[PDB]
Amino acid sequence: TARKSTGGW
Amino acid sequence: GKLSLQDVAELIRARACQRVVVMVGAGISTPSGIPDFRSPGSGLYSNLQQYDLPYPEAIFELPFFFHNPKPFFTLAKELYPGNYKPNVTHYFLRLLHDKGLLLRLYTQNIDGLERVSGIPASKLVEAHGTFASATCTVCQRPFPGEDIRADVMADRVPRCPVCTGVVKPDIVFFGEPLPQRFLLHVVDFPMADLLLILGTSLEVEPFASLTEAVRSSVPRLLINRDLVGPLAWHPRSRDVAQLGDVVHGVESLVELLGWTEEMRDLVQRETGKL
Ligand SMILES: [Zn+2]
Repeated sequence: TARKSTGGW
Repeated sequence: GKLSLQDVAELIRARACQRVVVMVGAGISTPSGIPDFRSPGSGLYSNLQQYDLPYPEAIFELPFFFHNPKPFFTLAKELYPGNYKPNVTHYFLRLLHDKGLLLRLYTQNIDGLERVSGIPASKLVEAHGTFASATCTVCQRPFPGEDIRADVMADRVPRCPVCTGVVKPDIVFFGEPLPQRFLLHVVDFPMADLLLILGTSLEVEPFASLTEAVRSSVPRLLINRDLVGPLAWHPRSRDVAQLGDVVHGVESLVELLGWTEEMRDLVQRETGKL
């Protein structure tokens, strides 16, 4: 359940 | 060749650009007085670093939220719709809508100022969520966001009337899926004949990669303090950069369009409604 990210995912 | 801001204005008046898609970030809302809590100091930032935060981004991560939701709700109290008015940047986008030029407005913001400015929900994609609805983190029941305002404004963690679990507004946290309405980008960005990007550093994905989804012939106009994202490291021949204060950049384009006094009138009328 992933998708949003910033500066590292 | 190399386009100017004047050239963009000419394409808008000439309705050669009649399907504008817009991407916006935190930079269009600080002029409304929304504190830029991303900025070290000033000041909510420093008051909010007093919690046992591992990193500042954990305020928008579920594992930490389950541990301690108080940091999030402190910040929510202050970003919550009802305390701030839209500024000229928002009303410029409403004016494009009034003129039938706005295909879609893609926003990273959760302050809800796009809707408040008079842009209808059908023309908007709130890609990182909204305070307009909430969800019990335990039983998953949905609620109208109004149901928790009073708790939020009163420094109380809102809890579910069914299971007493913590109710979380429908903000997209890092690691969470974006709403399925985000898939409108598959149709909207190819249909765009002009792309505006306002007030963002393009550091959050997948939102930031939308800058690449317009067709090869389509100008991309950035109004931003800095050159960022694909406009910096993957420039195209019809890219235009109006670097500086976002409000200043917008007002300059409004002037080249010939809309300065229509804007003034629009802003005065709509803010007065409060
Ligand atoms: Zn519940």
